[PDB]
Amino acid sequence: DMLYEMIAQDVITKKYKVSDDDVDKEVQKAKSQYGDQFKNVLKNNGLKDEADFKNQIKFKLSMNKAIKQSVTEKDVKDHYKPEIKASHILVSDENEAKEIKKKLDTGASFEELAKQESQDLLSKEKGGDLGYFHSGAMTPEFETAAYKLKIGQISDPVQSPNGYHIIKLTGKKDLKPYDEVKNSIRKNLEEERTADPIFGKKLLQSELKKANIKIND
Amino acid sequence: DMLYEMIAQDVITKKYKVSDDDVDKEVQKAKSQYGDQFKNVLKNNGLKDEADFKNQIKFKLSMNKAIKQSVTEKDVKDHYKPEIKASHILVSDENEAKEIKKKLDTGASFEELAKQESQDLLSKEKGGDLGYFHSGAMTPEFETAAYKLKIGQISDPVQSPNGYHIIKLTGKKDLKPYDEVKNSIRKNLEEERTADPIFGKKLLQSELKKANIKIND
Repeated sequence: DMLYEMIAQDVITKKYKVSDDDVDKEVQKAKSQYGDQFKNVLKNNGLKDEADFKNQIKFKLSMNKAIKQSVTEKDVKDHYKPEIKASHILVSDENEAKEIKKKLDTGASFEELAKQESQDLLSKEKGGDLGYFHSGAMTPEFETAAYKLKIGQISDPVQSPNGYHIIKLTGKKDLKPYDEVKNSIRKNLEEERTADPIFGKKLLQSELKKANIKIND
Repeated sequence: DMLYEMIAQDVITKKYKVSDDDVDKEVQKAKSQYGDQFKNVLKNNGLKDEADFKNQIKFKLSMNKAIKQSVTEKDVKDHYKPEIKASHILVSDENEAKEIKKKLDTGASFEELAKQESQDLLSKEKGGDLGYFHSGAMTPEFETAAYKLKIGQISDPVQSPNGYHIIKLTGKKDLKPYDEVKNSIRKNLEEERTADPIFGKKLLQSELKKANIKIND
């Protein structure tokens, strides 16, 4: 509860050091941002006092540094892939995915079957079109299958945490040399991991485990 | 290592609160005690700087408060017993303890057998005499057996972490009413638990366990 926080924050703040100057600068950016409302927003955010806020900022900055250091050169190389465009149909039942594949193999419209049967509300009204996306945008299971396809090829059912996908590859962009794009791949992985609560929390559990400490969620 | 310390100290210092005024007073008592040598003794003690020392004093005072609160009214009542005097012979082999008992039952001298066979160097040259002691002075196994004896009675072999004891009760003091001596029993348990590293460390492991945290020694 309040103890887990202290400990979890102590492990991160001790390993990923940030200067009090950097912490105080982030604190001042919040004071000028709200002014005389600082106490209210601080109260409304459920913070004891300014000391609690500072400790929460120290944690955020240390966590940000930890997420930035979590990106290895191997991680950057593992995301060096061409941007691809694909369509998909998502269903929860594996037999339903096999029956969808059977219909597409006969010539049935991929777009119309996606509009009727896909469970993916973000793409079903576009006939299953996901548009162009980079490596790391979709689930690893989906990505692994999509990059194995040839343009126009339809996958067999692909299991992912979201259900079963029938995937059609529809586009592949030219890829610039690694040295030309590696800085941008690293920036993208840094941002995606920082904006992902699931990653930042799995990183905390692993960090406590590396320190030989077992706690409850 | 250095992380276990931080965490172990954070759990105790958070639960058993001590004022910064009390901590600073203990720090100043050390400064006037050594004067210009403070840095050297601090360096010789293996302390980073004065901040490290203060955190170690904060821990000591919080631990002292935790040990003082570990003494319950039940603990005081469990130590309300007359001071007793006993002699003993300590041997490591249970058959040797049975053979010693057989000899004493025939009339053999307890004092001479203790001088020859006892492994307890603190009492063997006194013929096994431990003098008068209060509840909590000896191991619970030894104490439990000693208080069951009648004056002059010899025990069968009593197993303790030290080996096997043959115990003879030789004295028992009058006991004042509980209300008259309970303050002194509490003071004695506070002091014995504070001067005992084994207790202070078993108290830390239990405190981490109450907080649902598993760490390695």
